Formats: sequence, structure tokens, C-alpha cells
Amino acid sequence: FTLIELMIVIAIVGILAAVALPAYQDYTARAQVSEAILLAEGQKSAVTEYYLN
Amino acid sequence: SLWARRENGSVKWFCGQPVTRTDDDTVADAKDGKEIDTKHLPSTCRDNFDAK
Repeated sequence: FTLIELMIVIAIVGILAAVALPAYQDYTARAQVSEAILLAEGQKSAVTEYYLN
Repeated sequence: SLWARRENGSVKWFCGQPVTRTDDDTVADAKDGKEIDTKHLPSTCRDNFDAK
């Protein structure tokens, strides 16, 4: 008879999270890799010097 | 440590981890545990006690 505004809007936020799930999940991974890269670098110094010397 | 060696008429200098002099032409590792770690030493100061 009535109450569908609460039911649909709770189910659009539910599906909104499912659509926002893979975006945050590669943005996220892509973020965790960007650090492996920062940890890898800054060690270029040692390696560069060792090689040139 | 920096130590030298008789070249005969002149001397040559070395640079590296702590050393002790034995005789006028021989030194040895001042092995004791307080030497600056190889990683902190320049490429120009990697000399060994028996470098010639």
C-alpha cells in the first residue's frame, strides 16, 4: 500500500556499495603497489653508488 | 684508519677499517668490534690491512 521509498533507497545504497566495491578494490591495490615502489626506490642510491664506485 | 707504506724514497697511503702497526712496514686489523661498517665507507676507503 505504501512503504517503498525506504526499501528501494536501502537497496540502492546496497548496490551502490557493490559498484563502488571494485573501484576501491583496484584503487586500493594500485595504492599498495605504489608503496612497494617507494620502498624499492631510495635504495637506488646505495646500488648506484656501489656500481659507479 | 689511515696508514702508509714505505715506497722507498716516498710512501703510499691507505684508508680503511682500523688497523694497528706491527713493524715499520706492516699493520694488521685492529679487530675489536668498533670499526665503521663497510657500508658506511667510501669506495676510496675500502683498503685491507695487507693492501700494497
